[PDB]
Amino acid sequence: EVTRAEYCAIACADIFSGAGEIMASPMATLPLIGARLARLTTEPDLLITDGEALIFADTPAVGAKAPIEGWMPFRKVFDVVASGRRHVVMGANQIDRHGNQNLSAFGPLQQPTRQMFGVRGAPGNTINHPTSYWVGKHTSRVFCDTVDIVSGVGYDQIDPENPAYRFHHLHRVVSNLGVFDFGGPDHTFRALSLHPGVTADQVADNTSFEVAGLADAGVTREPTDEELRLIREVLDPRSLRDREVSV
Amino acid sequence: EVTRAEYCAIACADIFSGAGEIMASPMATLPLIGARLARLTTEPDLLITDGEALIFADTPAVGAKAPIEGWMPFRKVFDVVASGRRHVVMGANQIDRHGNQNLSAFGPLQQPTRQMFGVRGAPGNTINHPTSYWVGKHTSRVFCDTVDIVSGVGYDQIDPENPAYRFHHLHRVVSNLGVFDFGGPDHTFRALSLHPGVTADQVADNTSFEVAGLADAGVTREPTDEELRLIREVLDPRSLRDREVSV
Amino acid sequence: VSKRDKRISLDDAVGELRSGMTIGIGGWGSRRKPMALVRALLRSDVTDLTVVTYGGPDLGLLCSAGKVTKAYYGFVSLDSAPFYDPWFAKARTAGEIAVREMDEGMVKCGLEAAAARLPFLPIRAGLGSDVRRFWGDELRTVTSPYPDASGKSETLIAMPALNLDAALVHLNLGDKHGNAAYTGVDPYFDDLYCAAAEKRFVSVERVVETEELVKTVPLQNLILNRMMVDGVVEAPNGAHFTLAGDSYGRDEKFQRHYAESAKTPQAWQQFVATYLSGSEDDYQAAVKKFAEEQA
Amino acid sequence: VSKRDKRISLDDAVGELRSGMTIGIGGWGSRRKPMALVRALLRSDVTDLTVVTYGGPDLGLLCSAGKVTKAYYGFVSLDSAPFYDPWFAKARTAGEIAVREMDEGMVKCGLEAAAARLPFLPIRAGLGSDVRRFWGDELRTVTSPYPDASGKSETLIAMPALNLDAALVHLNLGDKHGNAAYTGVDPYFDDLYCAAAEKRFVSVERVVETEELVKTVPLQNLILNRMMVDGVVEAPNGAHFTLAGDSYGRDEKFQRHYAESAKTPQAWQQFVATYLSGSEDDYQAAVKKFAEEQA
Ligand SMILES: C[C@@H]1CCC(O)=C(C(=O)SCCNC(=O)CCNC(=O)[C@H](O)C(C)(C)COP(=O)(O)OP(=O)(O)OC[C@H]2O[C@@H](n3cnc4c(N)ncnc43)[C@H](O)[C@@H]2OP(=O)(O)O)[C@@]12CCC(=O)O2
Ligand SMILES: C[C@@H]1CCC(O)=C(C(=O)SCCNC(=O)CCNC(=O)[C@H](O)C(C)(C)COP(=O)(O)OP(=O)(O)OC[C@H]2O[C@@H](n3cnc4c(N)ncnc43)[C@H](O)[C@@H]2OP(=O)(O)O)[C@@]12CCC(=O)O2
Repeated sequence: EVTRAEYCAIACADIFSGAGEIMASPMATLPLIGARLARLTTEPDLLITDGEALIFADTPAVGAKAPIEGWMPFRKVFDVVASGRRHVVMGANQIDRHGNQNLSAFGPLQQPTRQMFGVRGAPGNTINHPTSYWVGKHTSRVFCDTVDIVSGVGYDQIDPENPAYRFHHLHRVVSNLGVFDFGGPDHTFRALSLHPGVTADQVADNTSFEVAGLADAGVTREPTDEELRLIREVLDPRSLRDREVSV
Repeated sequence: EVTRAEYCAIACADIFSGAGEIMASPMATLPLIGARLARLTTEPDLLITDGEALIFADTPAVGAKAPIEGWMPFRKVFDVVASGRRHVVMGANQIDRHGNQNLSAFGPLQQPTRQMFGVRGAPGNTINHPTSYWVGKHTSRVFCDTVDIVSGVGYDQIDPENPAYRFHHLHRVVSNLGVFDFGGPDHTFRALSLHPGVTADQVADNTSFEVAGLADAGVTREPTDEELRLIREVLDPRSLRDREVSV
Repeated sequence: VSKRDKRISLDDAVGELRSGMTIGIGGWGSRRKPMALVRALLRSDVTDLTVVTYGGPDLGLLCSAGKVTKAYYGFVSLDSAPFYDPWFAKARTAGEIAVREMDEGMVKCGLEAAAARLPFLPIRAGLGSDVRRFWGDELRTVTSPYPDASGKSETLIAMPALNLDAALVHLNLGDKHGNAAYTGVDPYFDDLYCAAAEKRFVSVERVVETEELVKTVPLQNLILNRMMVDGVVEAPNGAHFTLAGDSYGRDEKFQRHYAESAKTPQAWQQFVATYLSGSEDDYQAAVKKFAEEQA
Repeated sequence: VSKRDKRISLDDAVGELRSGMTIGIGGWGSRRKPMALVRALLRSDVTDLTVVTYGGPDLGLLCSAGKVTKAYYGFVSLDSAPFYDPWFAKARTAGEIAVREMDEGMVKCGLEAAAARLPFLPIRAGLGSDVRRFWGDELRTVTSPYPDASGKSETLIAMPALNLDAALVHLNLGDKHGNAAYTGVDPYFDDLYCAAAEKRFVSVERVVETEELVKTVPLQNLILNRMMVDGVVEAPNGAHFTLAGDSYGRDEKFQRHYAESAKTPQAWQQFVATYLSGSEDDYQAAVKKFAEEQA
């Protein structure tokens, strides 16, 4: 028996399949478990940090310390961003059909109706290196037709005549309902798999726009026995993952 | 009785008069004695280094260590250069009437007749902050009509329409014969003082171009008793200064 | 004779600031903010400020006093629940401040341009995002004079220099001349804030003699030299309630109380009466009393 | 499973290089140059190189073997008498190399542009100097899109990115994965050389396990991480005859012998026969014998 959060964990690990020797920067608990799971199975050369300034040598449990292998203060993170050698998994208050993302605020730019973080590193992340998103509660308020403020750059912003845009790449969106990318026609939001027990109607009813390939999307793969052991015993023995994954 | 090298030492100290809280960067023994002499008398807020990577707290004798107050590795020197908060005293293989300077090579750029250092930091120094020169043997081969390679920027290179040039300032040239600046008409090489025993004819015979104000130039000031004590007892007890000052 | 003695009080330092200044504030979010200097700003009549910051409760407290006209920032965060600073949020939803929100890497870039006395530096971050709409014509592009191999020329954001009238930073140790060090895992960007500014004030946990400073920390931790500092303030616990490297962590309980007190007129008058209506010593005594009461 | 084991020999590392490459060489003048890697280049047939460096005897030895077609450098110096490197001087006076000589700050700037994948960075250094004549149309200007306060727009040097096919650097300590540290007072620019390059080779005095590395040096000394290195070479005394931080100083006597031996065909054949006609171990044994004989 595999829980919804465990499917989300292996989907978040799969984000990093083939990533090689780059900095994995997950910004929420499930992507964090996923990145560390990938590092312990098929992507050992990933770099990971303690979320503050230390690069870990070994892969620790959620919230644990581990021996270190290097230094990564915030000023040097911006060097990594500009180098391209990174894959970030951010959260999102809004994501539209072409991948524009908002974590800044709702409403007008100079007088919002609700304030969040501001754009943070989302513009630099999305223009420099692979970016993926995690959404713990897949709803039509998150997956909307138009984001209020573009903090993360989507595919309809790209100027193909200007090579400054050539590093943009939105890899995956993983939610509590399934695995998605922007491989639909015109770089539109596309279903790759639905977690076991999730129906196409459930995704459609909770997405404001049409999801490409939804009717034909298969089911998310089973975790291996090793992956279940690593999730349940090594990385997240307290099941902190369950707190983040809605229904 | 005051030696020629002692007049040169106080002239090199006077380079830094009014410099305030900036990095003094002398590149030869006499300017080094001068900078440290200034720091011990009327410019205590000067920053000085050990010539490698350490900022000195106290002012040591030539070649001596002293307690430190900060770190100044080469990469951070370029930050200081760009900040403008520095006054360098360089040497020179050639200096022309408008202050163009060469320490790179003689002859054609791509096939010189004699190779020296290349331009080093001279272009960045002369475009960013006060720059002065030390010449231990004042001759017509140094003070020439045209330098072979412009490593240090002179006054006839300045574009007054482009504010990128607004920090250029050549403060003094000190030689074994006297003290000079570029305050003559059209920013030309001008005599401020001649060291005791030096005649105008001696300067004229050893400079390829006419020296402004030469006939009216007074004699270099006497060192104070304190300055002589600091030079002879504290900063340069082995008289290393004598080795650099010709006749 | 002697190098300049730069030791001054908190109120002296703010006495050098003027309404209408552009002020950079060091630290990051709820991390090593010069909170004692910010509280001294609150006691003063200095207002109409343009603030450049990686924002946290420093910007929140300034907004609680209506002291901010314009803000340049990469983010605003308390780094712990509820994450969003409630006073910054109120100023935003009321339209009380004009914002030049930008990518976090653009703040670093802009400070670096000012430090080098350059009018701009090129950067990719910002392209294709609503950072362009926050800035309008204040943010322009620049095209490379060198095409790429394919023959296409890149057009990048021209990040303008973030020149500052003043910088306020807090560090762990320093001497009376402005040499100063951080202890802990991150310098943040405090050296860049100082290098970008005309008037530079550093508060430190403890003022020591130069020789004690340089024997206490590695060379690489000596991030301010004397050319980067105009005034030095001795302010123990002067980053409270933000964290401060090896000196102390974040006062999470007190930060939560600050954030909750912003919710109503009533709760804020009481917070102000208890913590912000006297001196730094009064604040420190009240904070200590809070920690004892809430154990 | 396991992180990649990047340990390789000197000749393996040079086996990854190709004639015609643009190669950056770390260190500075006669300071922590990857001299063992340079000697391995001399033993190889790799030639027609474009070299980017703060030049010292590394560039001299490459010029002695005719391996340099084009050189980008801020200076060339032995840092001790006779200061000018005699093999670089011979190549220059013979017109054997095309030079893009530049201000020292421009080298740093160009490496920084490449590290950030930018086509250029603006810089003041170079303006008004014969750096413009060394480069011709390869060095262009860029005008600020923001005029200064007076209404005049600044036109600056657009320093192009110094993109490298490979980088060779020497450091004091590292692990088998490419984490590496300097010990001593200056990192020079070795991190920037690696960040600007496609293929990165670091020689180190000693290879240790990761945990020993991070317990031996402060955090700030860990200047290479695993994303910055493709091959690790264990080369004790591998910077000889340049200095190497806390490991050793410059072999001043031997550097003087190198410089004197360049003066005549005769003296150089003997230097080559004794020091450069065998392996790194042969070189190290011969250098030790020289020091004993010259006491
Ligand atoms: C240094 C580097 C630099 C580079 C880099 O990479 C970094 C970054 O940092 S890059 C930033 C990465 N950071 C993220 O990825 C954070 C993403 N954010 C989250 O993950 C959130 O946690 C969340 C999205 C999951 C939930 O957030 P949320 O709580 O705000 O939203 P939500 O719960 O949905 O409720 C929404 C509420 O609004 C209500 N509403 C909806 N419409 C409206 C409307 N029109 N008007 C008014 N209200 C509205 C709705 O009724 C709910 O109200 P209410 O509930 O009814 O009251 C680094 C790394 C380390 C560092 O330091 O920098
Ligand atoms: C990191 C920072 C970066 C920023 C910064 O700021 C730095 C710098 O570093 S910034 C560089 C500062 N550095 C200097 O300022 C050095 C200046 N140089 C000197 O000071 C020299 O020492 C000298 C000038 C006094 C004498 O040099 P010299 O010996 O070459 O000349 P000279 O003796 O006159 O003989 C001349 C011989 O040529 C012969 N000849 C004359 N015409 C010709 C001709 N047409 N062709 C062929 N030959 C000729 C003549 O017959 C003589 O031949 P010969 O004698 O007959 O054989 C830092 C700081 C620390 C660091 O690391 O970087």
